[PDB]
Amino acid sequence: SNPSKRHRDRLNTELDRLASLLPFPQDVINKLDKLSVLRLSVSYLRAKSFFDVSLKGVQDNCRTKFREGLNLQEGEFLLQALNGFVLVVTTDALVFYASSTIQDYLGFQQSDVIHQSVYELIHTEDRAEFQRQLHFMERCFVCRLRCLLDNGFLAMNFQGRLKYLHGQNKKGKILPPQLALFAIATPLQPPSILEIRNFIFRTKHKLDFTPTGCDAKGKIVLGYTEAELCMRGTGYQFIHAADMLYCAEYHVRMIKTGESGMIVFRLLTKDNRWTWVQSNARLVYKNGRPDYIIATQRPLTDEEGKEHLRKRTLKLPFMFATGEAVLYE
Amino acid sequence: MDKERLARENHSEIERRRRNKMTAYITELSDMVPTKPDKLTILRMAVSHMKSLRPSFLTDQELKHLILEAADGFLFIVSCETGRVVYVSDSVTPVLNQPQSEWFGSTLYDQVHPDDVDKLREQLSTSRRSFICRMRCGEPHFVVVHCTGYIKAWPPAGVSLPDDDPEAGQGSKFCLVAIGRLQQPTEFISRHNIEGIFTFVDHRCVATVGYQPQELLGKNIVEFCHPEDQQLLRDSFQQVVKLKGQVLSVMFRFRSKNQEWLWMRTSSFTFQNPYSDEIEYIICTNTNV
DNA sequence: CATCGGGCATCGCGTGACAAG
DNA sequence: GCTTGTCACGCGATGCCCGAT
Ligand SMILES: CC(C)c1c(O)cc(/C=C/c2ccccc2)cc1O
Repeated sequence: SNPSKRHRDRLNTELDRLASLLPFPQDVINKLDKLSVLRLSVSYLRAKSFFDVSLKGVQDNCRTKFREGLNLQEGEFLLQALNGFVLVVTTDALVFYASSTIQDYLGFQQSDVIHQSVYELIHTEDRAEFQRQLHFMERCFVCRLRCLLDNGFLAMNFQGRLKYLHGQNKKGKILPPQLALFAIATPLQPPSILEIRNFIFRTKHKLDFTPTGCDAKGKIVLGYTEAELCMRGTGYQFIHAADMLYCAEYHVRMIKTGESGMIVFRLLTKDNRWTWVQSNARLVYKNGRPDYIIATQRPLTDEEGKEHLRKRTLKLPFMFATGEAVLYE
Repeated sequence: MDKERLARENHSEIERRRRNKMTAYITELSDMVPTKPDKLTILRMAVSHMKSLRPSFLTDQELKHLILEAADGFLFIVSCETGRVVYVSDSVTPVLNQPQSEWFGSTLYDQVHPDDVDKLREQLSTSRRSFICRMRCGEPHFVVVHCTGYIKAWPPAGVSLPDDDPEAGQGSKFCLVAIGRLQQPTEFISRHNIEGIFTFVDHRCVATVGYQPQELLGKNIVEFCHPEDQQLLRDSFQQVVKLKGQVLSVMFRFRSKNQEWLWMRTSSFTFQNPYSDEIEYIICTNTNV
């Protein structure tokens, strides 16, 4: 018995009824605090109010029941195909919505991000750029957001648009809708292969460096099988353009002495990626005359490949060229 | 100042602004439900409205709505076993100007450019996938499409597969579930076969011709050259082979990605295999004028 | 038609218990 | 063994309601 105690008991029982109705699993609801309960219910109301204005499957001439089952999860399928997460943010930099997959990419559970300031997730060095993006209306940019999986940040491509967020019922002593960013955030993409595993691999070549054999680890690293490896030309068809002259010099060194010497260069994999290698080419002889080459390579990382490149002995044209390549039969 | 009091006053402010956030949220709920009342009235009206509105935060179609509003695209679920179109969303009509009639009963290979039909194969053999191709649409019209997606075990959990369904006898083991969406005076080096096909493209090409390296590789250089400059550029490419190791310079205009003509000076020379002295490729240094 | 004191309900404030990290 | 934060609670200052003026 106590007046204000019973008043706050009424407040708490209404807060309990509000928490019981949130569209989250009960294991997520039970670990919620009252402030987050109110915040999440506000978020749910604002979302449903916007969808009441903006929204509303298989055309009924292709209709099968398996197709209808798939259509009823079309949304989740699109979400899984994003390789990222959806982000809807308001002019006040409030996370109007974030998809659950944010937990898969940044570690932040969706329950804790909605109706919170998006800058809490964004690098201080990038909040200015993000706010510049928040204010002719399609958007394509990059930003580094907090990464709890690293525990640590992650650079993400944002692709989206600015559309009027209806049904927000903003006021002043009634307001029009303002532009909210509807965007998809995806990770960044690299272009070179680095082996995680020492993965020494040997391959045999003709005297013009045309490949004829390759061991297991070579297949594991370069992506080709034996046949496709040999039917693509000589070895120079796989070498990065910024390296072809160095390998040619070391090939003439091997021709004249039998040994290449430790050389470092890049090779084109089956998926058209560049992998660093430190290699050595030795000549086997038959009846005292050259027969074939046995080139053994160690997979290198880009951090040490670039280090070998900057401490380059000889210098030749195209030394610092960067580019992509292809390879046919 | 004093330890305990600094902590105490900051706790004071923390609780004060906790109450502030609480009240602010309750007035947001007041703005957000049908129908000045006190906070308990607001909470009761809010719980009644939320019960009228009612597990995921959004329904499936709200999630799809957000995705497609953000970055367009259309969902297609094909099989890796044959590329058979198991599913395609309705959003394929605003993306490719094609009905769902055209993709169902087909395979992904029938819907893309023929020259891409093999690249497609490399993306379906045996988690994530990210490629680009050319999809169909009074003669044939192809459009560049960036697809991204993943490989999923078929059939999906929770989707019933009835006995009389056409999928019953399919029995695919894996599927590509993907979304497909539409869409400076320097010099860059390049390598070509003796026919003139880009096989290595310097990244500086975007600064000189505006194309991405992928937009150039695989195509012949003459394809980007003015119809008049073509026989001259071809003669240059053929005479660079006869004069191996010698430099051949030739000026011609190159259609930029903005479809402008840019005058360029290309200097070409062969690459000699140090053993056989045979031509490996042609090195060009394409420079803007 | 107000105005006025009862008693309970709202409401904001500061502090202590307690616990997750 | 300290930090940050949640929750309850004691406590008055007004608030609402309403017979009684
Ligand atoms: C088969 C292919 C991927 C390949 C290889 O397996 C080794 C080499 C190495 C060549 C070389 C050249 C000079 C000196 C030492 C090695 C080049 C290739 O294209």
